[PDB]
Amino acid sequence: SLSSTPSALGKLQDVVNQNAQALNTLVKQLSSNFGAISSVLNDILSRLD
Amino acid sequence: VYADSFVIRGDEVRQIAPGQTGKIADYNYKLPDDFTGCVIAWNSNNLDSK
Amino acid sequence: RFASVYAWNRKRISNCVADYSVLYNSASFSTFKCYGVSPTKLNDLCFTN
Repeated sequence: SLSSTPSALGKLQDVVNQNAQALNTLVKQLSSNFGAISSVLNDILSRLD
Repeated sequence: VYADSFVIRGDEVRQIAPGQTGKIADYNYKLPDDFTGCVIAWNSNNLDSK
Repeated sequence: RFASVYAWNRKRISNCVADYSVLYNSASFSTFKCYGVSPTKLNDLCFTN
């Protein structure tokens, strides 16, 4: 039964997926302007006084 | 208190301010960015223009 | 022969080297208002068209 059913261990896999999704959201929130002129620090620090 | 008095042109008064640029504020009198104080000015062509 | 308001003349400066410091240091201008950029950093920036 363990070998035949791919979704047998669906709780540990869900935990892993939840952690991966949280980390992906955290790392993808670095591309947001949040109101600034750019999402890159080195652009604001190179274009503005 | 520190009173820095000097005579400039008319279109150069705006150069006396933090972060401003111009021939007055980059070679003669640079104001710090974190400046706390007053900048008073007055036309005196009756006293400095013969 | 400066153009008119309703027919403002647009020129595309491209594929060259622009010495923005020359215009920036000139005293023959009344207003030099830069938005989104700074004149002191214009000499170190490479734009296009």
